[PDB]
Amino acid sequence: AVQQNKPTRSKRGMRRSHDALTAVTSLSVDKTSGEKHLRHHITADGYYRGRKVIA
Amino acid sequence: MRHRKSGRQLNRNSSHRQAMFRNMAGSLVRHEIIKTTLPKAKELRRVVEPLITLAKTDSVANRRLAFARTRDNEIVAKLFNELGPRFASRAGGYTRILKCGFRAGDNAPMAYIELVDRSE
Amino acid sequence: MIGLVGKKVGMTRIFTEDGVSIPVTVIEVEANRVTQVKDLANDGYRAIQVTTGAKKANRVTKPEAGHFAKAGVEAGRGLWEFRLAEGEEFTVGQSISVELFADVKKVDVTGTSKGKGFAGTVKRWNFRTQDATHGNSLSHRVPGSIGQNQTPGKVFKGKKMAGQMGNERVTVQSLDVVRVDAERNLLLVKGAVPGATGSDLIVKPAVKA
Amino acid sequence: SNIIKQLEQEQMKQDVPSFRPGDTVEVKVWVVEGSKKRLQAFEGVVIAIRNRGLHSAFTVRKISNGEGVERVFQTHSPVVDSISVKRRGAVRKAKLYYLRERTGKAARIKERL
Amino acid sequence: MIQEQTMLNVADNSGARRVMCIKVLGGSHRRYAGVGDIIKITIKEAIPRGKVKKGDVLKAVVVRTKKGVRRPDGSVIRFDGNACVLLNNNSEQPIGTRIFGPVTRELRSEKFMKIISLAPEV
RNA sequence: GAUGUCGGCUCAUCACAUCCUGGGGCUGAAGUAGGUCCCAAGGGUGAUGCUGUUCGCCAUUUAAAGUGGUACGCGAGCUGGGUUUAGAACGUCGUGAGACAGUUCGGUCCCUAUCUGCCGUGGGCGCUGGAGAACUGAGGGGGGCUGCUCCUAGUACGAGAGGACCGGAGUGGACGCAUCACUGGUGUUCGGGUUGUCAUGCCAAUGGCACUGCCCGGUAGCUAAAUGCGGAAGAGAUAAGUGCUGAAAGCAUCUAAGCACGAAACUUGCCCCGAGAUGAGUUCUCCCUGACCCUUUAAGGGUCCUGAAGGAACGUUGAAGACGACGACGUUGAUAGGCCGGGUGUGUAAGCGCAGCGAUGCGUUGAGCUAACCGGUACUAAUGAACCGUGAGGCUUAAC
RNA sequence: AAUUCCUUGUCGGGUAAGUUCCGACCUGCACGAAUGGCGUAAUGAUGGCCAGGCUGUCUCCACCCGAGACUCAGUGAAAUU
RNA sequence: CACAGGUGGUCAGGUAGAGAAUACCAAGGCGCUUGAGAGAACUCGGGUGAAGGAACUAGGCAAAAUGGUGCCGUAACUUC
RNA sequence: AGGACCGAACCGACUAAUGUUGAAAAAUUAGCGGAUGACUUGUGGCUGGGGGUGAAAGGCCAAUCAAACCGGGAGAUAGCU
Repeated sequence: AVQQNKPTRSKRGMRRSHDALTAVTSLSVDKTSGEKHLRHHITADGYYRGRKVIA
Repeated sequence: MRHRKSGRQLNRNSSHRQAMFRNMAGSLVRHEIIKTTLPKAKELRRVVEPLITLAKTDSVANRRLAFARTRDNEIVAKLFNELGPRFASRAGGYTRILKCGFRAGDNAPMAYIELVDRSE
Repeated sequence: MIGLVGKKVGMTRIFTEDGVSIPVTVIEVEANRVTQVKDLANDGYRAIQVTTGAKKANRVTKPEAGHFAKAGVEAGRGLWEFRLAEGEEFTVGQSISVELFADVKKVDVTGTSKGKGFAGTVKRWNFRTQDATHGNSLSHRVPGSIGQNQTPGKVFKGKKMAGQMGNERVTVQSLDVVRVDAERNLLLVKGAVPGATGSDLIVKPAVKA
Repeated sequence: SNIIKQLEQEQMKQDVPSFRPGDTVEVKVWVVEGSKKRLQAFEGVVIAIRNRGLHSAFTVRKISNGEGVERVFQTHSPVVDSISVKRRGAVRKAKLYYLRERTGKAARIKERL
Repeated sequence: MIQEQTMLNVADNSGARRVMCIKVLGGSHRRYAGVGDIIKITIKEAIPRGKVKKGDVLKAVVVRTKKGVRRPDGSVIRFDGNACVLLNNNSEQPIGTRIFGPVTRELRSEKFMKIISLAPEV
């Protein structure tokens, strides 16, 4: 049910050694708008493949 | 297991999914583009695109079937009068899904789904 | 003897004229190309390594492409080895076909069994369920006890618990060879073999006989 | 499954009569009595048809010698020698499992015209 | 599939109307008895002046089940109820002299050729 | 300043003083069967009526229904019938309050797991240039049961009754593993019937809601009750046992020298895992062979150019899966959806005609629909990029 | 017997098999006549027992439907040490 | 506690229905102040099961089953 | 007519599960009992601690009961920890 000794700060750190996030490293650049976006996602201005799809 | 099964249950009961996709297909027909979660699109295709393929041929029986599936006479009329003719030569694939980022309140994969022609 | 690498096609039946239905697994065994011969001098044991099927050229990484290039054979979907007996002998590039099994009468088929995911002890190990009623509290399919008491003070290794089931290598031995159809590259064996449709099978003449 | 398809094709009978559930059929099945091979008729009402290519089957229900019996004949078996239709029944369902709870007059089937 | 506590009908004129399976004999932990298997029963219901009286314990052979039998063809034969023939406890011979209802070819085994010969069908 | 009681349940695990099956010696062992002792733990070793029961007593099995240890194994797994709170009553004892291992009825079972342990499944590094495969097998694990029938052979044996050894063959039971071809189950993602009620203006046709409203069927998948398969044969070393030659100790004597046999134990053979086997192995293939500067000067650091084999990421996904992982596929493409054709399932859709007063029937019509199935098909989505990963790999000594 | 320790008394019934039950016997450890005896229609969320029906209680589990569990984003405890 | 609990009175429409039961609705009011995915074991709350049918268990606990109206018919016993 | 019967409101609370750091310091869900009565409820009043009240259970008397709560004697006492 519950611990029988206080775990150390070392064991917090060890358990959390897997908690780090991963960055994208990987922004794609649209052909026409030239702006960065997430691979396979439309851009902020509505482009994808280099065509307006939203406007 | 889930081997070879189809259909997301989307954390809903069957009645709820059926009602929800009826509404969402009506929405897509009348607006020609809607914004929804990525998993709810990709389930709209299995619902909407059969409606267009049904609307290819106009008959009373077909319209009554469409009305049964989409209890919306305006939607039925738009299917049979605009989308039927518009997609007459296309072999399925009437819609198009565009990933569009994440929702702000729940970090939900969001997507656009639209008719491929969309008056353009 | 060596065996052949095939693919599971499905199951069906054969009706024999005296009115017996024989369930069969249809294994197609295309030509198996020998891509390497291992011997005592170089490798420390006797074996042939085969390939089979076909693979898209854009998917063949050039390490594999060079390996297949040496043997002068086309890329297959994989490589498998068969230890060689004392009399057997093949050569690189030799194509071995199904009529190897023309007169065998028993094969051992090896495949990867269907994957059942994380399975409970009831499904994984046939544990008897506890009572559904009569006061049972939240303990219907649960495993029950797992050890004795203070004196072992531990759970013995190899205890049967829940966990991953299936998706593992399985051999069924001594299957009757119902028909060997050379023209279609078909082997028909009586009974069921591990795996799903479309999975690889290793078919060898029965060891135990 | 092209290859299983034709493996099965090579092996289906070609003369299976058309019948429907509700029809009264007699089925001639081969019976071997040691050295002798004999032809025995089992006649009844088709209550179910499982039609799956080579794996087709049909269930025939009988009232024999006091109590009901039903055989599930595997169509395309060489045991089944021949199937013949004695009368054509008019039913609306595809499975007449409700006939298991009927007997006598309550089990009658209208003839199909 | 006849197990302990199953109620069977009696397909012979030995007098019993209902018998209850008491032991599926012929193996340790053996669960079920199909057509052709010897079970041991108790008699639950008998006609007044029969050759066996209610409460007797004796053997019997299952001649009809409604789980049925599988023929080598793959076909299956089912009945609408389970029935057995009472057998003398020491020499497994029928007690009756008439057999009612069809029986099945699984009895042709030199041990139940009496039943086959007396049966009205199959 | 709390170490939960019995039995059942669910899981066990070990010992051997062995219940069965296996080997053998002696018999007051003719055979069949025993009795007794020795060796042997590989596997197996009932479900019920009564009672809270272990037990016991039954009634039927079985090859056998072992005996103990394990906090009389097991309540952070379950039960709580009994025991052992507070209510009540009986017999009994006490003047009484009350009491009785006397009885009787009724009577709150908490825990989201930190650590060890265990079943699964990953990340990091290492393995000495990196990579993609394919292996070896050191080690572990799993399995390792038995009935009945027939032949040998009514032969041996026996006065008859009875009835073999040994050697083979075929079918079972329990058990395990795979599977879904069959036979079935389930199938709220498919079709039909039907009740009440509300809606679509209404008729008709439909939809909602009433547990999928109630149901009747049912595709795929999954599954057992369904169907295939398997526990070995063979080795090697032996146990009890039996011997051979053979002295000590002219004889003898299985042992002291030497030589054989001999069992489900042991080691293999069968199957699965497996080089973190840091003792990190092997085999094959693939890729990278530009400069410059500074200092402790060294397996030293930086700069510019270059980035390969591959890998990851992202997307479309899967009979893969909690998540990772794993496998397929990304336009040179069938990876998924859709579409097309088929199959399957339900069973003759709507609309119209006709007959009938009508409900309804009939024809058009086995029609219409049909999910996860099968064959196709780029119609939609799978983007050129980018990212990571480098630039020839230490030293020593031998050999060449 | 809500009472009998011995005791699962004994005998009969009911079961294939019955320490319970039901009917007897009397050998009442230790019933008994308003701290009532004995019976009793009806009645009881009363106690025991036996049938038929009925079924996943079980032989023995299989599948589906939902809510959690699992993963992602926001928030964010506890016993204990 | 913006807590699944407690809290007297009054009004009360339609269609089925004996009904203020219940089903579905009207007027009116809401969708319950975390959501999005996946579709593991196991837990909870359901649905359905072949053959059997209480073999379960302390004990049929739980589940399943029965169910309405008219009419026919109805036992021992009894304080009628 | 009836401490009649069946059955909502209403008033109870026999059984099972769930919950047990709860939605809740006794509830929820599925059944269950009574339901013209010895009924149920509203509003006020009255009874007080060795006292009340009790269709009786050592029940109840503000989540407290073999003697309420609050303040005082009082820093009772404690060969005990």
